[PDB]
Amino acid sequence: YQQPPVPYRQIDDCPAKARPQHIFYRRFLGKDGRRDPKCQWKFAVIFWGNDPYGLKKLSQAFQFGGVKAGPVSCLPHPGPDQSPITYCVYVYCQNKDTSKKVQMARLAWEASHPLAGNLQSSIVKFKKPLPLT
Amino acid sequence: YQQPPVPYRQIDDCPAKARPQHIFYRRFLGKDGRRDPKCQWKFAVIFWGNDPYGLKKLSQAFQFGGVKAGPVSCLPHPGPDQSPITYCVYVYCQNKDTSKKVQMARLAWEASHPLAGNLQSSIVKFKKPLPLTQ
Ligand SMILES: [Cl-]
Ligand SMILES: [Cl-]
Ligand SMILES: [Cl-]
Repeated sequence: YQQPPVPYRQIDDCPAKARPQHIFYRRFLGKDGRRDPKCQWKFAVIFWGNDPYGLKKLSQAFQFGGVKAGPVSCLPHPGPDQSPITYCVYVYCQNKDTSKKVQMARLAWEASHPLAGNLQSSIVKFKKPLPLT
Repeated sequence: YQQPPVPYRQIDDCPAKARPQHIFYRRFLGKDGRRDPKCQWKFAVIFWGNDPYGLKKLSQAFQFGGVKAGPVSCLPHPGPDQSPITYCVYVYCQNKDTSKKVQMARLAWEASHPLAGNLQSSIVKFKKPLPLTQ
């Protein structure tokens, strides 16, 4: 079964391929990236595309105190037959504002690097808080 | 990389372990289990627990026209060190009403089978629609 990505206590623990995107995010996010005990995890950003490799680096990059990305997952088949897999990554946050910021953080990264894929995305809102405390 | 659950054209195509739960969901959901082109995929139910095998059965059980579950995924480690894994499964719906019905569909199953694990769940709302059309 799938395992959650290994959390980084420091910068050097992140894989080399996802490191520059990670560094970009740590600086981009700033304070928002830090952990807030007062806020509940009821918000997330869903990223989806056809390339799991790119979503993997996004997943590996988004490992912070206030931003934690789940592993690479996928959406169910849209049709009655198996289709080309649409992969996806849920990037969980503590507040709605951080979710919007993460969404743009990717947009900033995509505009900076044309090699990166044009990921589709959406803000996610949960009714109950998730066990990430 | 992870793969999405297989879609069924008929009940006999559903995996054997998930068949008893699938047939129950097909009846309970009834008309709500069917697909609506007019509706957009902006809603979901996230189930989570410690047992991936139960969630895998749930995942395989929920495969309908208007209700489709993703594979067995998981939530990230809460702390800097590794802790016992919290597995999860998103069940995608077309409306909030159906998502509530799916949520209680499992609760009905849990009430129907005390052997089944007690899965924590929450309704999900997406700002932008998801590509599960046509
Ligand atoms: Cl990329
Ligand atoms: Cl959005
Ligand atoms: Cl809920």
